[PDB]
Amino acid sequence: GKKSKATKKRLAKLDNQNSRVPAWVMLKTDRRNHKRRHWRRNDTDE
Amino acid sequence: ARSAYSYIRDAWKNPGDGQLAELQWQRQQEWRNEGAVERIERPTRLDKARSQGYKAKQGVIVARVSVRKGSARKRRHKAGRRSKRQGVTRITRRKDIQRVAEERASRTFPNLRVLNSYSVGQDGRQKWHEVILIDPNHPAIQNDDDLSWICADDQADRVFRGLTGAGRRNRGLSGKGKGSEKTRPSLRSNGGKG
Amino acid sequence: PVYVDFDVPADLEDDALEALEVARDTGAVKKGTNETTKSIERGSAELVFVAEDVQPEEIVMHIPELADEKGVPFIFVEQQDDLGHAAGLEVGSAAAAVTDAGEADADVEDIADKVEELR
Amino acid sequence: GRRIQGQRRGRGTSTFRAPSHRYKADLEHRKVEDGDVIAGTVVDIEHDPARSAPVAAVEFEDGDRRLILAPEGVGVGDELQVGVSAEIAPGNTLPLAEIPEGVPVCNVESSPGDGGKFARASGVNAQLLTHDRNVAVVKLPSGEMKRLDPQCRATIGVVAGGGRTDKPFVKAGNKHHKMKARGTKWPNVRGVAMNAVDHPFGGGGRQHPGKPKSISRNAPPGRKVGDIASKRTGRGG
RNA sequence: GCUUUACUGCAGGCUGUCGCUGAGGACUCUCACUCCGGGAGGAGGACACCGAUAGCCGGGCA
RNA sequence: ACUCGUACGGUCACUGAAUCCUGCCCAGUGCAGGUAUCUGAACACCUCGUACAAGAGGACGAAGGACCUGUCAACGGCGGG
RNA sequence: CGCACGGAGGCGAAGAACCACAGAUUUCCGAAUGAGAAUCUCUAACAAUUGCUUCGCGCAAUGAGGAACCCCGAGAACUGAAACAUCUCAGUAUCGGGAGGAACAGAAAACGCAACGUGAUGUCGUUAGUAACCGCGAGUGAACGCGAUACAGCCCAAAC
Ligand SMILES: [Cl-]
Ligand SMILES: [Cl-]
Ligand SMILES: [Cl-]
Ligand SMILES: [K+]
Ligand SMILES: [Mg+2]
Ligand SMILES: [Mg+2]
Ligand SMILES: [Mg+2]
Ligand SMILES: [Mg+2]
Ligand SMILES: [Mg+2]
Ligand SMILES: [Mg+2]
Ligand SMILES: [Mg+2]
Ligand SMILES: [Mg+2]
Ligand SMILES: [Mg+2]
Ligand SMILES: [Mg+2]
Ligand SMILES: [Mg+2]
Ligand SMILES: [Mg+2]
Ligand SMILES: [Mg+2]
Ligand SMILES: [Mg+2]
Ligand SMILES: [Mg+2]
Ligand SMILES: [Mg+2]
Ligand SMILES: [Mg+2]
Ligand SMILES: [Mg+2]
Ligand code: NA
Ligand code: NA
Ligand code: NA
Ligand code: NA
Ligand code: NA
Ligand code: NA
Ligand code: NA
Ligand code: NA
Ligand code: NA
Ligand code: NA
Ligand code: NA
Ligand SMILES: [Sr+2]
Ligand SMILES: [Sr+2]
Ligand SMILES: [Sr+2]
Ligand SMILES: [Sr+2]
Ligand SMILES: [Sr+2]
Ligand SMILES: [Sr+2]
Ligand SMILES: [Sr+2]
Ligand SMILES: [Sr+2]
Ligand SMILES: [Sr+2]
Ligand SMILES: [Sr+2]
Repeated sequence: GKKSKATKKRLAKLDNQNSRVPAWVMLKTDRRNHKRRHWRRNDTDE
Repeated sequence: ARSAYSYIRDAWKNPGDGQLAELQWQRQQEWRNEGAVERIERPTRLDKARSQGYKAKQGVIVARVSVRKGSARKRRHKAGRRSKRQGVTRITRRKDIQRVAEERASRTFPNLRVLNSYSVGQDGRQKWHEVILIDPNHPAIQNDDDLSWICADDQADRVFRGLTGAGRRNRGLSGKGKGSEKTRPSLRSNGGKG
Repeated sequence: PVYVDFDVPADLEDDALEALEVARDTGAVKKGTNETTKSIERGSAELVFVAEDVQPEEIVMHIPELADEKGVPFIFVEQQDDLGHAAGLEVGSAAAAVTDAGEADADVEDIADKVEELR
Repeated sequence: GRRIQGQRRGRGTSTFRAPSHRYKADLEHRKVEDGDVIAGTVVDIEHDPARSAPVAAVEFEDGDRRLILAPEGVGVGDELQVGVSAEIAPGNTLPLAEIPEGVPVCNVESSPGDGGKFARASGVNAQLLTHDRNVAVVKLPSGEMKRLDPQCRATIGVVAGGGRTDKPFVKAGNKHHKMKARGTKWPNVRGVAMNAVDHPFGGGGRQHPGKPKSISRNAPPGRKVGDIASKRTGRGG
């Protein structure tokens, strides 16, 4: 499949959203990413 | 003494008699080749126009509109309906042809507001009406004492809300007493029984 | 055209519009169809002018029969703008009236006679 | 029930439409002012997909390249003339007034200058009979006497591709190919072989029509099937 | 869901009538209107179309 | 839409290559044509009625029906004595 | 020094944080308006429809949104009638168009406790399940008046 520049920016954002909650937030909040998406298990838009 | 206007009026009492009979037979031939909504520089019935609110001023536009004669252009039921609701041929619309004309005109002129309208005859298959429209944004109207009321925000889209004279008459608002129980203050406030 | 039953020659019209220009500077003239109608009704009309290019024709339609039932003579002018300038206005006029002429009474009298001879 | 096949037809969908894009030309007569001074040489003889008959490619004196409904005998290099003072030869188009009686014509017009309506199919011809100042009676291929205007243009000769009907299709595959170039749905399923919901003749335990096949002219679309307003049926009697 | 000479109705078709619509129970005409023609113009013509209504048919449909 | 189409066309149906063939029936039903006469709505028109109106009746009478004819490769029929 | 309590660091007595008002900035798509496009792209833009017009997009207007409310149009069926067709559900559901902060209505060709009477309009209470409708079945269903709320009356067309 041939993706456009806008589609590429969106996929790029979704890849970044797929990172975990950093070590320091856990300590700052005294203690989970609910938007964890897998390439196989979950489906993205478009 | 009689006004010159009273002669245009007396002529239109019988549009199938005299010199007007000959005039209509001629005009309608050009009108049939004209569009749905046609802007005319001067009103065909000067007396009626002036009586309805027209003035030879800047921002006072007039236009002729042709609408089809007859009942509703209805489709037959595609689903189940009881006998009463199975009609097509005898069903008529609740808005008169004049009101259909005023709306078609107002849509053609999205900036202008409908003042009033009048009939200018009919042939075998269509009816013609001339609608007087006003520019609520021209200072020639914003300063005119006899017309500046139409510039107010609550007069916007007056024809689509039935605030025209032809609108109010069609809504059953003529009589102030008996018969107007289900019509005044509005049809929608009375449950739609008028 | 529905009210026009006789064609007025280009020269007879010139004689008429010249008589109107000197009628305003001496006696009195009425400008506009309403004022023309009230002249024929009050009898104060000597010679009434009517334009041929009036759209709509209803505004003027009545003048030929109204003049014929009041004895008042009438004449046709081709253009609306020429009659208006003749009455002394920047804007055109559909109809004008000569209410008591002046130093044109001899000309107006002959024009009224020339039109009757033209039927 | 459901709408019958003849009702789906009128909707004008892909399945029912003619392959217009694959068609060559709208075979109409040329327009002459008067005088007749319009002529041309035949460049080629092509096949018209719309009628299964040949069509002549003619080039005119005024640079105009157009395809024309070719009668029999027309070839490459032949000179055809169109107009009032045209020669009484095959392939030339002139009004019925100028054409002599008893001469087979094709591509006849209904109203003058329309382009040609009658006698246009493979090998058919109209026969010009009577002459007048008012009426020119033409006998159309159906055997009908059409009273026409003498100013109606017609091409001389019989239409080309005669006797096409003679050879049988033999196999369904041949009918398939022909049908693919027309505006028709093929194959035909008999109504009597359908369900009650689908056709007036559908239903039953055995295949037979429900009511008599002959239907009234006044019948509504959805009921008007079988033998439409038949004056009679059968061969005998 | 389907059927029909079940009950009741609704489209659709045919037909009379009214309007458009005009000049001189059969008939002429040209000007509305219609169609053909690029056009000049040709054909048709107060009919047809369309709007309204009336009778007949009308499991096509509810 | 059919249709860049025009009866050697294309629409609507039945039968279902070839070969030998395809009888009799039009009373009913359907379709179609005709029709003296009969039947046949509304508008206009005429009588009555009403100072008008409702309404009652009459004359004229379209398609349709009656009646007559054609038609079964049209629905279908082809027995008892 | 947001939620958010870490680590490093920083800002604040030049009065920060914080709150109120006002202003600056305010990518792309979006009514989306130069044209095209799944938020990007291609070579000056009120696109489209209008009004006025120096007839030049020069000056303006419309478009779209909004919790419901409001006004103008289109308009069911289940259901009830112990079936069902009128009736009923109901001018409801739903659909098309549109306004405002409220809408609509509104200064009698009214009423008609008939009078020597009332006096623009909405709305609330009542009149009243009354009059009226209806296979006169099931069901349907006002008004004048009265008591209140609030009150406010005017402009053209024509004559001259
Ligand atoms: Cl408006
Ligand atoms: Cl074939
Ligand atoms: Cl009272
Ligand atoms: K029901
Ligand atoms: Mg990663
Ligand atoms: Mg209200
Ligand atoms: Mg052709
Ligand atoms: Mg065959
Ligand atoms: Mg095909
Ligand atoms: Mg088959
Ligand atoms: Mg089967
Ligand atoms: Mg069926
Ligand atoms: Mg069988
Ligand atoms: Mg069979
Ligand atoms: Mg055409
Ligand atoms: Mg049924
Ligand atoms: Mg078989
Ligand atoms: Mg853009
Ligand atoms: Mg029930
Ligand atoms: Mg009961
Ligand atoms: Mg009710
Ligand atoms: Mg009352
Ligand atoms: Na996936
Ligand atoms: Na508007
Ligand atoms: Na009502
Ligand atoms: Na029979
Ligand atoms: Na048998
Ligand atoms: Na902002
Ligand atoms: Na704008
Ligand atoms: Na401009
Ligand atoms: Na029940
Ligand atoms: Na039931
Ligand atoms: Na009822
Ligand atoms: Sr998967
Ligand atoms: Sr608006
Ligand atoms: Sr002027
Ligand atoms: Sr053509
Ligand atoms: Sr053609
Ligand atoms: Sr069957
Ligand atoms: Sr036989
Ligand atoms: Sr029979
Ligand atoms: Sr905290
Ligand atoms: Sr008061």
